[PDB]
Amino acid sequence: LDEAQTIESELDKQLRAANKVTNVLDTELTLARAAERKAQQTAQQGMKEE
Amino acid sequence: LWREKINLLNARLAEAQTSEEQLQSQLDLQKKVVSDCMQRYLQVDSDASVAKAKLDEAQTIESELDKQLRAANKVTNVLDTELTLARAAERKAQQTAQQGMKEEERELCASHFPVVTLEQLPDIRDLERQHERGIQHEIERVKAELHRLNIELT
Repeated sequence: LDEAQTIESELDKQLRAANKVTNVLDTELTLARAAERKAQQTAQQGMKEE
Repeated sequence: LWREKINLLNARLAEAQTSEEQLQSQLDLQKKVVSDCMQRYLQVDSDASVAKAKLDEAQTIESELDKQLRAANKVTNVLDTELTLARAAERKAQQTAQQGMKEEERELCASHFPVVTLEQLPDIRDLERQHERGIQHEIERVKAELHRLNIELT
């Protein structure tokens, strides 16, 4: 039980550390989606192929 | 201006770190109640049943505290990135500003150089380029005028 609890704490630490990657990627994806929506709305103002 | 930014970001990051540390301490205390139940079990709705119920309760409660700690870590990482960027900008500006000035130099620079503020600090490079152009254009205009005066003199 003690060994299992120690391993549980170690895995919880590892998961806590990994949460940073998910947060950074989520923030980057949100910013990228906002910028892409801005670019799309600016691009769709009407234009001929020529 | 970047040192002022770093001053603000230090306090904000300290507050975020305090929040994260308090949440982590509460989570670890919740985990520690598991060991306290063992200590009571060794020391003595029996005691064992109460220890079992409390361990299950702690494990159930653990999820929300863990999610709150994840949010606190999100905030702390955002503020740490902000502080890192501010520190990088301040380091970039530091070596250039340390050159030192005479009064006749700084007061000369006070001739319609802009007084950039913290809100305008991100755009300071644009202002520096704009005034570079402003001085360069006038210098070359005066150079052309000097050439014209040379022609007049001859």
